Amino acid sequence: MGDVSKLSSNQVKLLETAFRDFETPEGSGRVSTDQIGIILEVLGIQQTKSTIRQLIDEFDPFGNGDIDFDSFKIIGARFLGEEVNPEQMQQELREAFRLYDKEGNGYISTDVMREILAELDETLSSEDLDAMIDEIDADGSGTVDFEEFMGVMTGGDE
Repeated sequence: MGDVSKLSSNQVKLLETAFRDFETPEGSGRVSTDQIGIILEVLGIQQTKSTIRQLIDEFDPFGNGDIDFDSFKIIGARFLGEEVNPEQMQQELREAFRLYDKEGNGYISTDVMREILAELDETLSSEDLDAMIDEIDADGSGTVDFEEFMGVMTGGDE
């Protein structure tokens, strides 16, 4: 809960960038607790100073005035949770290629693309599948991978 290893370097970038931005009283190497309530706003996590007093009371019990990156990192790690990925349970077809890749190319051949269509749309006859195959592979690369599959499965029929 909080942790430091729970933080991906992506998030630490934002942390580190804002850390140094409001950092230091006169060259301390840490970021002032008066700035913590600011950065927590810059990072869109914690609340105004009333809440920040908890943070300071917790991470700076020593009354130093400013907290090091590790202390701030724990702060970030417990509040950030900026993990809102667009490929979350979406465009899964990428990893599903190897799932359906009987042939072993990393890309699914037009043969496997056929059987995939038939499964989802059992209205496509064997010949229809072949035409779909033609229609699917937009790049004419021969194997269905990139915009072929993303365009046939997640293309937007309507």
